[PDB]
Amino acid sequence: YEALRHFLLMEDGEFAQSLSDLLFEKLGAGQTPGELLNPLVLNSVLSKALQCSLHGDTPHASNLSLALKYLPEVFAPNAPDVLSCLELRYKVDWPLNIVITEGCVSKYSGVFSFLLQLKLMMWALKDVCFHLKRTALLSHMAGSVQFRQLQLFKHEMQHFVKVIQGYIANQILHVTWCEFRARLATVGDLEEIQRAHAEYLHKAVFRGLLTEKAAPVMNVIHSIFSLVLKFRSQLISQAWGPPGGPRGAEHPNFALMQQSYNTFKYYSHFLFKVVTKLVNRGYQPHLEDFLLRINFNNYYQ
Amino acid sequence: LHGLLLDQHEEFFIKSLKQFSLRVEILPSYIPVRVAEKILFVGESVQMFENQNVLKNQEDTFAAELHRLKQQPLFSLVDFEQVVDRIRSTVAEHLWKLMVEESDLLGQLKIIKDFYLLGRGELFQAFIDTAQHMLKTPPTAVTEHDVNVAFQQSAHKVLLDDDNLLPLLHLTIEYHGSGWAALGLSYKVQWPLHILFTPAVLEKYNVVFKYLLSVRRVQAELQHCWALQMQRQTDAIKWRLRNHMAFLVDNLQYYLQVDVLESQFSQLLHQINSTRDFESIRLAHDHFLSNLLAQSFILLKPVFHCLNEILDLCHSFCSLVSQNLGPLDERGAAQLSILVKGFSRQSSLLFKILSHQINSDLAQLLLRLDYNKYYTQ
Amino acid sequence: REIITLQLGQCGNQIGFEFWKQLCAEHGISPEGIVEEFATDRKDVFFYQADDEHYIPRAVLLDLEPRVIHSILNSPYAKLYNPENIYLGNNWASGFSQGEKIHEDIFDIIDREADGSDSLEGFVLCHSIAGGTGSGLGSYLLERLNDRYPKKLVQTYSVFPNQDEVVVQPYNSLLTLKRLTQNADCVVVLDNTALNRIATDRLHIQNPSFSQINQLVSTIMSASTTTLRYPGYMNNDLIGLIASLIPTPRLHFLMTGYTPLTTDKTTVLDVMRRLLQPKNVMVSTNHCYIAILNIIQGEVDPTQVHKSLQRIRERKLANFIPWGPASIQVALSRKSPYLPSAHRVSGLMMANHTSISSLFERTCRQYDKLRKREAFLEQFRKEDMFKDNFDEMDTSREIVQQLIDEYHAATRPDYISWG
Amino acid sequence: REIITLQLGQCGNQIGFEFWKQLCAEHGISPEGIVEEFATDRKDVFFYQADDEHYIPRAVLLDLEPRVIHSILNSPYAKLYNPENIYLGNNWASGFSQGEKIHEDIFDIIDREADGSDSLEGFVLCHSIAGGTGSGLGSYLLERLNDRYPKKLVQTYSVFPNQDEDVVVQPYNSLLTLKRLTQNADCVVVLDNTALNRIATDRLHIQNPSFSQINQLVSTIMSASTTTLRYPGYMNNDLIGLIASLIPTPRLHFLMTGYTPLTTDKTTVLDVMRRLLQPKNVMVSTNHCYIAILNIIQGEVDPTQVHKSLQRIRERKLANFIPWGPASIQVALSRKSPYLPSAHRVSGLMMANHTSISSLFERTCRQYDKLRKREAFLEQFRKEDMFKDNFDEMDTSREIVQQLIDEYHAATRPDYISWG
Repeated sequence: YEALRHFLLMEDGEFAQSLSDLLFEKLGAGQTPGELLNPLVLNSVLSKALQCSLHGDTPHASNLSLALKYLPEVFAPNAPDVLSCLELRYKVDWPLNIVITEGCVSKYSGVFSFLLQLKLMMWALKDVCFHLKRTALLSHMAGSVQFRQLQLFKHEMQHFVKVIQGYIANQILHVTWCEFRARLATVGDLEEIQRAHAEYLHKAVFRGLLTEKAAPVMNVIHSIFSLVLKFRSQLISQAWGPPGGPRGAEHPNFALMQQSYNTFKYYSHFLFKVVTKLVNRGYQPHLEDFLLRINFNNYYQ
Repeated sequence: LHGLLLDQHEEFFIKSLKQFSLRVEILPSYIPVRVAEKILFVGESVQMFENQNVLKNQEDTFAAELHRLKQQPLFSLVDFEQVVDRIRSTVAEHLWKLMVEESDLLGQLKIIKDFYLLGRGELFQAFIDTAQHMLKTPPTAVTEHDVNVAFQQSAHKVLLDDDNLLPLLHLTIEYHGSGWAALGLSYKVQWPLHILFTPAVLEKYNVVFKYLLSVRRVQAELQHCWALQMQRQTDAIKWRLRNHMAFLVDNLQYYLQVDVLESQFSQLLHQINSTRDFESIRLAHDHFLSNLLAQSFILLKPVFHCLNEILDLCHSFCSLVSQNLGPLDERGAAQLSILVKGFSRQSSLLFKILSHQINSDLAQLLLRLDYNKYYTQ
Repeated sequence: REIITLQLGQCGNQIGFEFWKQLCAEHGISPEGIVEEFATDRKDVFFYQADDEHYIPRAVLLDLEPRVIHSILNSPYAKLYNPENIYLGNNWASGFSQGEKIHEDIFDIIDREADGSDSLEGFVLCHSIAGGTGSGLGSYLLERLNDRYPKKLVQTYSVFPNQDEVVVQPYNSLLTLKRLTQNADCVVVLDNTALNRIATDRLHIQNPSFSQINQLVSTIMSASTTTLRYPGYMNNDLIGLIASLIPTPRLHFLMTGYTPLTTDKTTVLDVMRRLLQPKNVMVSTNHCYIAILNIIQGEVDPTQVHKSLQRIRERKLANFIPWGPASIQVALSRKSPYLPSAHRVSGLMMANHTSISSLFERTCRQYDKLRKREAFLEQFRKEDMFKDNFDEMDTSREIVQQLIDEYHAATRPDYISWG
Repeated sequence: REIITLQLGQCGNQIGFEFWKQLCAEHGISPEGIVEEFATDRKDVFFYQADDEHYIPRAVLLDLEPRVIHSILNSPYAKLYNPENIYLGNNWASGFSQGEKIHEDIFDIIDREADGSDSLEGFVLCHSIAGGTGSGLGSYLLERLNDRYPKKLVQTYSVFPNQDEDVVVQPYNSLLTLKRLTQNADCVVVLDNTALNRIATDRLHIQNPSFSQINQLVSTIMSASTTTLRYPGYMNNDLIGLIASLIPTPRLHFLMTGYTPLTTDKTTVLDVMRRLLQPKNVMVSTNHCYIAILNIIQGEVDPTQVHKSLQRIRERKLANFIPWGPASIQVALSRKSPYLPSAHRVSGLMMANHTSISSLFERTCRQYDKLRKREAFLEQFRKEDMFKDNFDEMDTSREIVQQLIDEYHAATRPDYISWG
């Protein structure tokens, strides 16, 4: 179970980032009509990520396989696989398969695919910050307002997706797991062991936003994600705004990069208005925890 | 000994407390209710330890004693009563023990004192101060949640952190259909004590908590309103003589209680410390609450029927000063004069009432002599 | 909620310092600000939480041109307010007038003590009544805070002269009374004939009468903070202590009484004749009590406090006669789990005796003796600056004569309105 | 992707030497370089491997002139931090001209060790701001890195010119270094010497040396702020995981730094987080305010505590707030990394953008003005006097960092979205 948390729940972040680096480097190369999704390249990156884990392919770290359903012959812009059909599976032995179980590994790969697209947004975080380093503002002598603006626009978006990352990393990896570390040690029956694992996984889906009841907020998360995807791809494929004054050069659409950043901010305003409703009506301490955090100091910044 | 009502299609005179109720129509005349009550109690006793085994091994000995009494060819009522009273003792010797030693009845009652009897003065002071006005207004749907987080905040804002009591503690309002009027305090309990604090007992504590809080908030708001003049005309005599004449009634209903509560609770704690018998524990708490019910002045019906009324006369003073240090002879000083005479006149009807002749009423009696105004106006 | 605890001037720093000393044998804190192992008491009311269990009273040192009180910052208990707020003559106008340039940064030091408060309700000022720079500067911090925090109360702790008339002692008194009656909230005022002759009923400490009354003054400000520092189920805040003690803006100076002069059991009934005695009133014409508000704490036994309350009313051998309708109020309170209090049943009167005005009249007799001799006048080179022609002293004298007359009008039915 | 590290000059050699002497504890390595079994790590992020477990950090050393750059020869640790690659001035222009004349030879060494990777991520200079040799050399080398390898995100430890008021030409050496940095760096991890002396007040009586004494603090701070790169876990694996909210943009790249609990190398986090916000601590000395904050919590910490903890800090209201937007505390949360001593089981610092730093850069320009209005202690060897003569390397330095001051102050208000 620790090994499962290491690989499938990514607490071995060096595997998970090697996987993310290979998989999302190949995905950020483009290949938008599904042309990356071939069995042999997919296996090679899974295998290669597994070799680069540095924990090693131990007996515990055996039994690892990919998965997908209705493999997409086409991708959305910025290549997200927003219908997340990139997946991982732990091949299960018979005596394991009393306590490992079909719905458990289904929910596991579910949270895996949902955190893996979050790791794609972390990879986007790299890519948009690498766009600074990419042309290095090699004109060292000329400071730019579209630099001071746009390189602060990305600052809130990265700050935002990273505090959501820290939040979700709490909600499962100790908010839900640290209780299970004593709960599994408490019990003494197979059925209690199966049931306690089912508690752990059910509360992981319920706390980790993924549940059907908190889904109205997960829709706002998609609304933020898609905007950052489709508007920073348009940055990735462009240079640095209009000349003149304290200037960059070589992209005309700077006002649309600004207005999409205003659309992002609006959806973060909307997020704060919405998320209160669930903890005012129902009882979900993880959502108080969320809105306590994400707009920490006031109503909105 | 085994909690088994084997009485199918019948009555063995015993009808969760239902099918655990003493019938007495079909009970032998030569068996008293004085010992049937003891029987029923040890029967409910086994009923709450025969489950949660998914209480000691002397049942064979008691069975042999009952067979010995079975073989008598004459009814020995006194020995039958003696052995079942011995069995009732030898369970009470364990129910007492689990309620104190394994359930900390002292600590629970201390919590109940701290909250239902406002035993945390610093906490309730910070709660009312930080949560005054949204409970001063009539309540909406989310304001119970907001005063719950303001209650949490008030419990931590004192910086005297206790044993992290907050999990059991929620403030529940009868909303919809005045937030301070409709608010009460909810509480939850564990199975080892769940029987004693049956809701029938906390329902009363909730009304006492309402009483105490209601007077406490007005006694408080008055004293902050007094400071609004103090930022510095002749009218500031009348406003502040009036302040005294408000202060006296609500301090009288309450400076007593600060004594009457702790004193009455000193009786209860000594009756818990007395003896190893749950029946004594039970009747000790029944004696304690039925006492404080009298101390709630509801039995002094006329002054109870002027409690929230004269509390609202004090609201009519507390509200009206909220606006100017200056001279308010326009109507303020005039409508103020009804409250000068009214409080002192009502207190005169009350003084005749303070002539149960219980020490509590006989202390409030004391508090208006020499300055004979509040029984002669 | 919570209170700031300023001090300034030679006596003001001293009664604050020696109150912190008296707490160190009544209450839970060592001279370093560290909470002690004799600590049922809430410190946050007056003491800021610096994190490593340093309880700091929200307290300050100001002392421009002192005589002896330079040594207080090196005496032990003056350190109990650790946050480094040592900052900037001795006569009254020398304080108020130089305040016109001095207020600008000591207001910021007070805001640093306000950052020590979760959200403010008022300031205790232990500024010198009469004794040093707080006469002037403290009674001007009154105004500079009124300008900026007008709903936040100032309670004043005090000393007040009458010791057979240095002998310049009364000259610095009067201007406090004028500015206090003009705008201020409360003044616990304590008198140097009254506590002199009460001290000789328990201790040898007469040689430095003035300096030695500071001990009783310190117990009295400990007393008038007990129910605040401890979870009293009534009167846990300044407004609750004061609200009937000061039923009018004029007569806002207050007086106190301790009958357990044998300070260091007997059931609480046993004090309930001795407590009636006007001889035990620490602000000792014809006098009554405007209203009765008294306390018991410490060894609180419930039948004893109940029946003691009955028995003082059964005797009633005290002049409870005017219009203010409280014959007695007391209730009961918790106290610290270790350190003593006065005879441990701790009973104190706070019933507002009009006798306090006979001491204002004695202060007037002193000021008339100095006003007729004009001898100890000195004219220190910043003391010329507040009065155009020694007019505010005279304005204080008509104001305090009205104050004297009004306490005596409050001894009679006529004080329904001013006249 | 991997580190490369650069100790240089005298101070930079001393704090790099002390840093790797601390990393002798934080990974078990002999002074010859071979393994020790003590101190969840897989060292690949910082250490190259000579296969008999000789742990070789990707580091470049200098012994240079026999000034206290030669301090490396007086150590047993000659092959811990050194892959056998030690490359063979009181004023900035001396250290700059030394860099300028040795630039290709040290380029060879960094490139040779940079090939000692799978791939790289960023450089790490132990840099004395306003040092003799270390400023000038390090600030020259960072221009050459921005020509030759702008492709790794350079971080830099940056001990800062306030030794409570060493060399009197420091204000010039500082503002020369600032002219470079404000047109070069991806991040600058500044530490006040005034505030590092103070940091010691909550543990020890020593606060005078401001150097040897500061080296232990700098080493503990550096090791702690990198421990999670080498003792990995879920996220913030690569340095640009932390750099991106430490520093929002190269326009605002002077970091506020906070080793605020002197135990942060347990009590419940409700208690540690007050100790973590002590205003008398922090290694930083008219309306000053935070933008983003980071706690890199590698602590034995429980999820039920931290929610109550932030909830209590939200009511102490210690973190001064309402900037342009991203004000929130980035508590990253993970176990205490399997070296960091079990004495006080919680650790992670408090590192941020805060316009207290903007006042430290105003103070740094004003310390330059304390010379420029008098031209005191000018030295006037042509080594100094030939280059820093039209003052532009200070005046425009003041302009670009004054624009940093305005952008920092504006960043501490909500208005700064608008195009004014």
